[PDB]
Amino acid sequence: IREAFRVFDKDGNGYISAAELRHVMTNLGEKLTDEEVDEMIREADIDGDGQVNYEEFV
Amino acid sequence: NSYKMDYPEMGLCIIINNKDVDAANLRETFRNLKYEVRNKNDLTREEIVELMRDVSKEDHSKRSSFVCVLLSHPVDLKKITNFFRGDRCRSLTGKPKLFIIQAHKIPVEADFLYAYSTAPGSWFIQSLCAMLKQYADKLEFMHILTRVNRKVATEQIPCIVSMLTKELYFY
Amino acid sequence: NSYKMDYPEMGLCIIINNKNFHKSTGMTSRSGTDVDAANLRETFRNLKYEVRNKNDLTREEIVELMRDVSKEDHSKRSSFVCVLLSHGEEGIIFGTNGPVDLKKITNFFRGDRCRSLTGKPKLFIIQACRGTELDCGIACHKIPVEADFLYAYSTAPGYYSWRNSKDGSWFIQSLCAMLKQYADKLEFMHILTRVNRKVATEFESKQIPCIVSMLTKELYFY
Amino acid sequence: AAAAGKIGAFLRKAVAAQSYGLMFANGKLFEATGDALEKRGQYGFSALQRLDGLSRRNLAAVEARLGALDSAERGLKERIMTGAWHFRHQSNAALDDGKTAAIASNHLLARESRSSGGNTFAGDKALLSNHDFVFFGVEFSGRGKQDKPLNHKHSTMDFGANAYVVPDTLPACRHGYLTLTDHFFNRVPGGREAEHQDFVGSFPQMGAETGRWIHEGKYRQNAPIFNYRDMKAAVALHLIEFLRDSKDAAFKAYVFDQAMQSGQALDRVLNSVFQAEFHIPRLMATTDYAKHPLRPMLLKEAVDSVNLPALSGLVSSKGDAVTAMWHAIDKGKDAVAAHLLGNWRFEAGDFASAPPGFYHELNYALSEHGASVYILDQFLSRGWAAVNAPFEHVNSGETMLDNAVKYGNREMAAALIKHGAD
Ligand SMILES: NC(=O)c1cccnc1
Repeated sequence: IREAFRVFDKDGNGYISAAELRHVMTNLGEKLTDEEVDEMIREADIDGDGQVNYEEFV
Repeated sequence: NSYKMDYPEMGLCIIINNKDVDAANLRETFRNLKYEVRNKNDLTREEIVELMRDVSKEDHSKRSSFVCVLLSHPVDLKKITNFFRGDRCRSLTGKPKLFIIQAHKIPVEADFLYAYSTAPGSWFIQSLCAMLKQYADKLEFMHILTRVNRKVATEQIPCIVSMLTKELYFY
Repeated sequence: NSYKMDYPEMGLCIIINNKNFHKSTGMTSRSGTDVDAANLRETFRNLKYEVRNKNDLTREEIVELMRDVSKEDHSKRSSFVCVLLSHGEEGIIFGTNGPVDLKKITNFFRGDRCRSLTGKPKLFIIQACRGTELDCGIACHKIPVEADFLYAYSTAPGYYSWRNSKDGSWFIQSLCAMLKQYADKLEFMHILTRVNRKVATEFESKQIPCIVSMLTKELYFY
Repeated sequence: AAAAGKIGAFLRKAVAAQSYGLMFANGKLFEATGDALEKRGQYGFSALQRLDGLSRRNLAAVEARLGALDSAERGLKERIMTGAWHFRHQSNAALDDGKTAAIASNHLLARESRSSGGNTFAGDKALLSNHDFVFFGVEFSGRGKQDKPLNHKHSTMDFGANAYVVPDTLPACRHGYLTLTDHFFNRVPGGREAEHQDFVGSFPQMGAETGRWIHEGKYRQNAPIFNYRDMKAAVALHLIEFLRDSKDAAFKAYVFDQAMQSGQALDRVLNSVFQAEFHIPRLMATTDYAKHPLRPMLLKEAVDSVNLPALSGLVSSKGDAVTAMWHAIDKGKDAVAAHLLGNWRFEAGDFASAPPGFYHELNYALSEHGASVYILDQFLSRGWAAVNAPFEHVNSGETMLDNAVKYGNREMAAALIKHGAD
């Protein structure tokens, strides 16, 4: 319900939160495929930047 | 190729008149073809429906085909004919159902044939009876009926609507 | 009697194929119709006819084309054939932009309005269809009349189909097969009865072609 | 760390929510039934709980209407609810990409990232709008990925010549929904139409009923859909309710004789009673899969699916190079045309007559409805076509500009009046 907020330990608060760093982090550890990561980041936030930990899917 | 007309009974014929000599001629020529005619004079504008309903629910297992002459001058033709689309008349499935009419919208069924004419006995009926008397053991029903068309045109013109899937010979 | 089909040239053939309707009407694409048009072209070209293929004509173009052919000189020709492949309703055919009545099409070919075509066969073949695209969850013919007109309707696209691209329509290809096989020893009415026997009976899991005939003689293509 | 294992799942669910939001907000069966949603552009997680509720109700509507599964039906249920499932794609395009598969939906493959291929039709985006899903066919054999799958056609049709088999344990399958038949074609193929006639013919009574029986006949088009959790029990329950209605010797002699060998004896029971479908939401990207060449691929399929390596393998002379060029003239494949022009040296007389199988002359083919402006421009610039030559066999007396104006193609009309007075 709110643990997804605390998941974002890379606290880029009130900004793009280093979307490139998120791209790097996603495809290591769990071995995500690049064509999946691109869709992930595209649907993360449209129009460039400013997800600011929205988590407004709930 | 052709239909089958070697059943124990050739079929049933219903000649409905609405008010004469043409009806008598039709009775004679169809009894000549080993039919079973049931001539009915002027009926009520609704009486025909239950007349067809009574003959719709029968046992035509030994009957080759069905003929319903409608020699008249109003009830919708949709409900008169719809009793016979196989599902209702399980006995009459895969066998010809002829509807000769003299007095356009058309219902589309599996093995139905129609033959209309115009009010101005009658030249259409006289030509039909003469052609059936002359050619009944040689020509198909289509050729006989187009000869009727030629005769009527030489002396309007009848129109033929056919859904039959096989040829028809009265022998 | 027969229709005396031994003139120098054997009639004239017109094929009208409508496949890409105007977006205003909101109609489907009618896939796999060029195969039907080519099949009909070859079938009637083998019968010594003069085929004219016309594809995607508007409502006002079909009438102009028909009026242009009714004013020709068919004195050396035996008959006249016209084929229509499009959408439609119980008694009307569709152009690319708007429906056009069928009665007005054949008035140019009346006995008195066309002196060159009298006592001669005039064949009209209609393949009309209408999809049940009611996206929420899913019976007559106004027929003209004259002495030497024959109509062959088929208002059915089939009871069902799979995702395979259609190879035409069972009606048209069956008609072409019977014309190729039997149309040198059988009359046209018998050929049409065999087409009725094939279609909607061997295609059982629904409509069936209706053959409206006013011909006063018998038609032998040879 | 571990937060990377949760953000990935969160983003996967968020992405999967949009292919369900599109289907539920758009489409019209879901407001003709009571399942529709409000259009939002960026749907939330409310597009997944709706699917969960729909699957729960669909499972209940059979589980609570059946009996009690006295002593034998539970074994059949357990052989199915504990089996191994693999999904088969069979496309004609190039997807292996060396060591990672990537299969995309229509709504993504045509999302301004233009490509070629597809087998969708009209209405699919109107009734359902499921054009944003990746479709698969289920296989209940249980044998591994490195095998030969024993099915080729889904309903009656071969979708391709390369089967891409994946196991049902992928993290991507967790948000895919099942349907016991084709979603748009609710019918089940006939017993005579069903594949492996050598099996059904052994039981001439079994195949007499599995030919027309649609599902959810309350609308003749509505179909029941089950999520990942409820997909395994639903197929077993529907199989049992079908069996307790069929009157055959299979019911006692074979369906309880397949227990020890759940290979062909189950993959031919379940793929004959039903024809299952799996729909993965947006993209199937993974490193564990299997590519099996079922049959060789034709020129038409390689051209239509712009399989450039396969096309170059198939084309070995010029007699088929011109055939491939005609195939690309149709269907408007610009990449195929460029590839063929970069390798072969064509002549103006090569396109002077339509090869067999093609119904139109050069100018009509170049100017028709779904024509390509790149190919037309190249032909006009290389002198392989005459801009002012009129048609002779179809619409005689008309020119290519007549097609350009007639079909309302401004780009093609402008290209046509650049190379000739017209
Ligand atoms: N994409 C496909 O080939 C496919 C497989 C099974 C069902 N529908 C589509």
